[PDB]
Amino acid sequence: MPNFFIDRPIFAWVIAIIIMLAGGLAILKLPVAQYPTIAPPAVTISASYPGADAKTVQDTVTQVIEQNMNGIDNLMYMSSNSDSTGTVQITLTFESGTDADIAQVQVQNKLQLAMPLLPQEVQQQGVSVEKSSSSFLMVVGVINTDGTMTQEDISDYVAANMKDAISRTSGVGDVQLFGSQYAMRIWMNPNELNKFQLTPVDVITAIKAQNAQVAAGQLGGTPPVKGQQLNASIIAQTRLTSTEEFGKILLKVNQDGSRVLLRDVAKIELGGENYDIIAEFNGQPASGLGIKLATGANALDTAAAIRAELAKMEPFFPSGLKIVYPYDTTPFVKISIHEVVKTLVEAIILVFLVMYLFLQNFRATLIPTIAVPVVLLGTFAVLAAFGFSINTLTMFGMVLAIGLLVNDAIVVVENVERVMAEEGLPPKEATRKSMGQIQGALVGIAMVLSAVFVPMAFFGGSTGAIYRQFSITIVSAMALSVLVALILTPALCATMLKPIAKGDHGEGKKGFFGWFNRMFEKSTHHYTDSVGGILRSTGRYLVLYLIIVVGMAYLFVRLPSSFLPDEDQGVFMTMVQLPAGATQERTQKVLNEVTHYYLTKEKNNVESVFAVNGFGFAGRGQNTGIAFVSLKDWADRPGEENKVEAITMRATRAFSQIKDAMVFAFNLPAIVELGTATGFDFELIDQAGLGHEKLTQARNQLLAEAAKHPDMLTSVRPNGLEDTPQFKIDIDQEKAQALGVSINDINTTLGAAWGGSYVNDFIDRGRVKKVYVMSEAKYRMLPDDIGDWYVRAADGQMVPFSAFSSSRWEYGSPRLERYNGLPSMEILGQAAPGKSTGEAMELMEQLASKLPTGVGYDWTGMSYQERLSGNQAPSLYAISLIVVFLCLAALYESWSIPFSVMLVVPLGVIGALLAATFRGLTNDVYFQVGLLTTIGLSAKNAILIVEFAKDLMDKEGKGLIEATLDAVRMRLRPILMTSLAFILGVMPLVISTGAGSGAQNAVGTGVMGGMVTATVLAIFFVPVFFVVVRRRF
Amino acid sequence: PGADAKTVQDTVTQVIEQNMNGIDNLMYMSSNSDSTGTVQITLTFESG
Amino acid sequence: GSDLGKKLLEAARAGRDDEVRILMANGADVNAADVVGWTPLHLAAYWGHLEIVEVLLKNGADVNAYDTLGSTPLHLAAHFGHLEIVEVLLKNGADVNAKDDNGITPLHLAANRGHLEIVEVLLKYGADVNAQDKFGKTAFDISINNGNEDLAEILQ
Ligand SMILES: CCCCCCCCCCCCO[C@@H]1O[C@H](CO)[C@@H](O[C@H]2O[C@H](CO)[C@@H](O)[C@H](O)[C@H]2O)[C@H](O)[C@H]1O
Ligand SMILES: CCCCCCCCCCCCO[C@@H]1O[C@H](CO)[C@@H](O[C@H]2O[C@H](CO)[C@@H](O)[C@H](O)[C@H]2O)[C@H](O)[C@H]1O
Ligand SMILES: CN(C)c1ccc(O)c2c1C[C@H]1C[C@H]3[C@H](N(C)C)C(O)=C(C(N)=O)C(=O)[C@@]3(O)C(O)=C1C2=O
Repeated sequence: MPNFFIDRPIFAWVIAIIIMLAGGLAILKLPVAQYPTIAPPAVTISASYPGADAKTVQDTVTQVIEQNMNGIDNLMYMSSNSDSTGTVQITLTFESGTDADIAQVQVQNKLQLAMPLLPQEVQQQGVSVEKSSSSFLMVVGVINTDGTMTQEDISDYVAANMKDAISRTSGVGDVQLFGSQYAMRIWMNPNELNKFQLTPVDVITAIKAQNAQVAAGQLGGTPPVKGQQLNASIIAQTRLTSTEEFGKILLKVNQDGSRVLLRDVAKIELGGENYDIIAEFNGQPASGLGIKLATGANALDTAAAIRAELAKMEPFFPSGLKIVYPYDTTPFVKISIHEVVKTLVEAIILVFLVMYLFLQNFRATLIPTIAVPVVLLGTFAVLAAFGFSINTLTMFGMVLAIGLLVNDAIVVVENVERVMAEEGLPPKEATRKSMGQIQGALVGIAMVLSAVFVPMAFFGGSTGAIYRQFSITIVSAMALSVLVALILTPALCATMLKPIAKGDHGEGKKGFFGWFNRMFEKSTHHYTDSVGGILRSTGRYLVLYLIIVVGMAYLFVRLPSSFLPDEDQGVFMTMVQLPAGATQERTQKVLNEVTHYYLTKEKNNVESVFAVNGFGFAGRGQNTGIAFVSLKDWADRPGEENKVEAITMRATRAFSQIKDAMVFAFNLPAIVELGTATGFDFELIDQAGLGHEKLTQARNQLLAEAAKHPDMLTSVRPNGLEDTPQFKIDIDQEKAQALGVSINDINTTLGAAWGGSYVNDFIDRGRVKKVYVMSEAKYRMLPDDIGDWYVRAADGQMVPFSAFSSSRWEYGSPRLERYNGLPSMEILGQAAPGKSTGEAMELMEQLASKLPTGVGYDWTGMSYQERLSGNQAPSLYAISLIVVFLCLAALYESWSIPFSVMLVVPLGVIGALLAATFRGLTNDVYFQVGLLTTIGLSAKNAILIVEFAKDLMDKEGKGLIEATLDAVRMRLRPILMTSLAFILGVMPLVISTGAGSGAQNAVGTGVMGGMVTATVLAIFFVPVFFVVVRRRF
Repeated sequence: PGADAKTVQDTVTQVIEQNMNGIDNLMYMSSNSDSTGTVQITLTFESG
Repeated sequence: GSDLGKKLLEAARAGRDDEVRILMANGADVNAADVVGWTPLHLAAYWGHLEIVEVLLKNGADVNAYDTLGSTPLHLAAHFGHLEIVEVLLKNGADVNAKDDNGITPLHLAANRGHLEIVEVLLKYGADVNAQDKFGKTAFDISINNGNEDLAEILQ
C-alpha cells in the first residue's frame, strides 16, 4: 500500500484532495458551540399560584402533579420545591441518551391530564414544561439611563418591541424575558370600598363583566331567508384597552343617582405582573433577554445576527434606553477556534525549524507541511460524520491531535532520510525500504493509541460526554494520520526528497550546520556508549525503575482530585443573604453597597454589576439577592491579581464586615451547563409520615454529627431555607355564619387584597395582557391593617375582618422540598482536604444510618453521576490494558515482548505528576487527558525502538545487545526531533493566562512534564526493558 | 367562537407564533386568523 | 437588635445549650426580641428546649414577655404540649391567665390541642376555667366542640 502509492503519487494526491474537500465541506456545515450537551436531559415543570404560601403550593399543586408523573420512560429521579413566593418547580431528570423531546412531551402529556386536579387560579396562570438542562448563549441587558423608565416600563418595551424579533433571529432557540409585560394594575383602597359597602368581590365581578369578549353572531347567517342581500358579522363587547376605561368601570349606583366608579375605590395603572424582583444595572433600572442557541446552530453567526437585529431596533428606542451585554459565551468559541488555527500555524513553523535544523533541506521540510493540514482537515470530516460539534472540548482535542500528526509526519520522513544516508539508496527505493521498516509498527501504534483513548468514551453520563469529545477527536486524527502515512507521505517522500550520498551525515559542511552535525554525530556515539554500559549493568536500573514506579504511586495518590479547574470566564457572582423576615428594601441597601464596592474598588477590572434583588439560587424571597459582576477583557486585567479568584477573594473579605447580611463573592462553575460538580449532593428523605418538623430535627441531627468529623467532611450544610415566622389567621366559621358573611367572600376579600388576584385579560396596543386586583401597598403591610378590610354581609351590613377572625405568630417553611415524591431536604458538603469524596460519602451514609426511625436518604446530581461513573473505571482501564497488550502481541508475534513497551508508561506519567505537583495543579479531566496522550507518545517511541531491535535479530541475525544498540542509535534522532517539536509546540498552553487557561495549564504542564521525563528516561530505559524481557523469556 | 379576525390574531395567533421560535429544521411558518374566530398556523420543515 | 442578642435568639431556637451557656456568661440580652416580638424564652418555649428555658429564667428573662399579638411563652409551651416547660414557667411566675390580643389563654390553647396534663397543671395553678376568648368561648366549649370527652370531664 505504501508501495502501491509510491508508484502512484497522483492517486495519493487524489485521496488527499478528497479528504481535504470532505474536511472543508464539514467545516462549513458543522455546528459551532461553547460546549456539547453534557448534562443529562432534564425537564422542568413550573407553576405559579399568586399569593400562595409554600405549604399551599405543595399540597394543592406540587403533590398532585408529582402523583401523576407515571408511565414516563427513562426517568432517573424527580425533585421539586414549593415556596412562599407562590412558586413550584418540579425537575425530572432522565437517563443520558434519552431523547429530550420525547421526555418533554411525555412529561407534558401526564401534566395535561393532571390540570383538572389543580386549583383554578393555577390553571389560569398556566403550568410550563420546558427543557431546563440547556444554558444561555448570551444575556442582553436593557437599561434606561435618563431616569424616565422603570424596570416595568423597560420589560414591557422589550416584550412589545424586541423579544419576538430576537426569537426569529437566525440561530436562536429560546428567549426569556427578565421581567414581565405590563399588567393592568387595580390597587384597591379598603377605606373607599367600605365607604360604599363594596368589596374586592364586587370589584372582581364588575371587571369580569365590563372587560370581556362577547360572541354575537351574523346578520343573514346561514341558514338564511332566501333573498337575503347581506351577510355580515356582528361585533359586540370587546376587551378594554386603557387605564381610562378600567377607571370608568361602574361599581354602584347610589340612591341619589350618583355613580361609584372603579377609580373611586382604587388606583389604576399599568405595571408589572410581579414585584418580587428588582433588577438594576450599575444602579439603573434594568431588564433583559436570556438567549439560548438553537440545536445545530452556529454560535458565532447567531451572536452577530443578534447584534445586527438589536442595531436595527436602536433607531426606534425611547430616550435613555441602551443595550448592554453583561454575559456573552461567544468569546470562548472564538478564542477556541483561533487557538486551533494558531496552534496549526505554530506547529508548521516548529516542524519547519526542527526538520531543517536536523535534515537541512527545504524539501524534507515541505512534506509534514502538506501532511498535517490534510490529516487535520479530514478529522473535521469524521467529527461531522459522527455528529459532533466544533466546540471548546473538540477543538482542544484538535490542538493535542496536531501534536500527534506532527509526530507521525516527522517519523516517516526522518526514516527515509536515515535510510538514504546509511545505504545510499535513491529516494524511491529508500522510501520503499523505510516504509517496510515502520509500516507495521505505525498500524500497531494506531491500534494501541485507540485502545488507550476509546474506552474513555465509554464512561457514562457527564464524564463520558466530556471524554468522548477528546477521544473521538484524538482517535480520528491518528487513524487518519496513519492512513496518510501509508498513502500520501510515502508518495511525497519518493517524489520530493533529494538523494543522499551513502555515508553523508553532513559532517563535511561548514558553518553552523557542519558544526551541529559533527556535534550530534558525536553525541550519538556518546549515547550508544552509555547504553552499552547501561546494558552491562541492568540490575541497578531495575532498581531505579522500581524507585520511579514507587514514586509515581506516591505522587499520584497525594495529588488532589477535582473534576474541572475553575476558569476566569470574565464574570462572577455575589450572593447576598439577609436574615429571615428581612425586607426587599433592606436587601436593596446591601446590593447597592455591594454594587458601590465593585464600581469603586474594582474600577479597573469591573464593567458592570447586575444586581438582582429577590432572587437566590437555593431560595427566592425578599431577603436574598444576587449581584452579577461582569469584567473587562482578560487583556485589561494583567496578572493573577486581577483574575477572578483574586477579585472574589478580595471582595468576600471586604464584605465580611457587612453588618446583618451574608455576602460573599464566588466563581462560576467551569461549565455552567453542568453545575457545581464539587463535593457531594445528598438527599434526606421522609420515608414514613414524619412531617416537616421531624425531618428538620433529623436533618439537624445529621448536620451536628457531620460537624464532629471535620477530618473527613467540610461545609456540610442545607441547600434550602429555614422556617420563619408566619402570620396565622383563623376565620371563625360560627361568627361568620351568625353575621351572614360567606366564607368565599371572606377568603376572596383576604386573598385578593393581600395576595392579589389575576382577574382576566385586556388588550394593550394589540397585545393581550393580564388584569390584577390587589390592595395598595399601605393597606396590606401590617397585622393592624387586617381590621381595615370589610366584608358585606347578606343583610347588607359591612363587617370588619377583625370581627370573625383571630391571629397568632407561628413558624413555617418558606420552601418545602421533595425528592422522588417524598418530603426531602437537600444537603451539600465536600470531603475535607486530603480525603476523597467517595470516602466522605461513606461516612455520610454511616451517620445517615443512625437517624430517627423512618428517615432515609439518597444521592443525587453529581453524587449520582460520581457513583455510577466510579464503577466503570476499573473495567475500562482493564479493557484498555488488555487490548493494548493484544495489539502489541500481534505486532511482535510474541506474548512477552509487549512487556518491554508497556513498561514505559511510568516513565512519562512521573513527569506529568511531578510538573503538576510542583505547579500546584490537580488531577482533573484535562490532566487525565494529558496523562493519556503522554502515555501514547512514550508508547510510540518505545514501539519503534523494540520493532527495529526485534527486526534486526529476526532479519539480520544480530545479537540481543547488538540489535538493541543499533535500534536505539537509529531512533535517537527521530525521538529528539519529535520531542523537541512537541515540547515547543505545547509550551503556550503551559504559560497561558486568560481564556480557558485553567484547562490549558492542566493538560499543558502535564503533557510537557510527561514528555520531558518520557524522552529522557525512555532512551535509556526501554533498551533495558527490551533486554531484560528478552532474557527472562 | 365569536371573535373577529383581529381579536383572535391579537389574543391567539400572535401568542402561539411568538412561542414557535427555535424549533429544529423550521423552514417557514404561515398563519391566518379569520372572522369566524378560527386560526390556522402551519409550520413547514426542511425536506428530510 | 444586639450582636449577641441575635446570636442568643438563634441558639435558644436551635436548642444549642452549650452556646446559650457561653452567651449567658457574656451578657447576651435575654430580652432580645425579633420582628414579631419573640424573646429567647418565646423561642425556647415554642421549640421545647427545657434546659434553655431554665437557663434563661435564671438569667432574668421576662417570664411574661408578650409578642406583637400579645402571646406569651406560656401560651406557646401550653399550645405545643411541652408539659415540663409549662411547669417551669408557672413556678417562675408565668401569668396562668394571660390573654393574647384575641382574648385567648394558655388553657384555651392547651384544651384546643387536647393536652390533658397541661390543662391539669394550668387548672392547678389557678387557670380561670370560665375565661372567654373574643368569641365568648371557654376551654370547655372547645372541648365539647372538639368532641374531647376526657377533657370535658376535667373541666366539669
Ligand atoms: C483499538 C480498539 C479500541 C477498542 C476499545 C473498546 C472499549 C469498549 C469497552 C466498553 C465495554 C462496556 O463498559 C463496561 O462494561 C462492563 C461489563 O458489562 C460494565 O459493568 C461493570 O459494572 C460493575 C459496577 O458495579 C462492575 O463492578 C463490573 O465489574 C462491570 O461488569 C461497566 O459498567 C461498563 O461501563
Ligand atoms: C536527550 C536527553 C539527554 C540527557 C543527557 C544527560 C545524561 C544522562 C546519562 C544517563 C545515564 C547513562 O550513564 C551510564 O551509566 C553507566 C552505569 O550504569 C556507565 O557504565 C559504566 O559503569 C558501570 C558500573 O557503574 C559499568 O557496568 C559499565 O561497564 C561502565 O562502562 C556508563 O559509562 C554511563 O554512560
Ligand atoms: C432571575 N433573573 C435572570 C432575572 C434578572 C433580572 C430581572 O429583572 C428578572 C429576573 C427574573 C424574571 C422572571 C419573571 C417571570 N416571567 C418571565 C414573567 C416570573 O414568572 C416571575 C414571577 N415571580 O412569577 C418573575 O419574577 C418575573 O416576572 C421577573 O420580574 C423577572 C425579573 O425581573
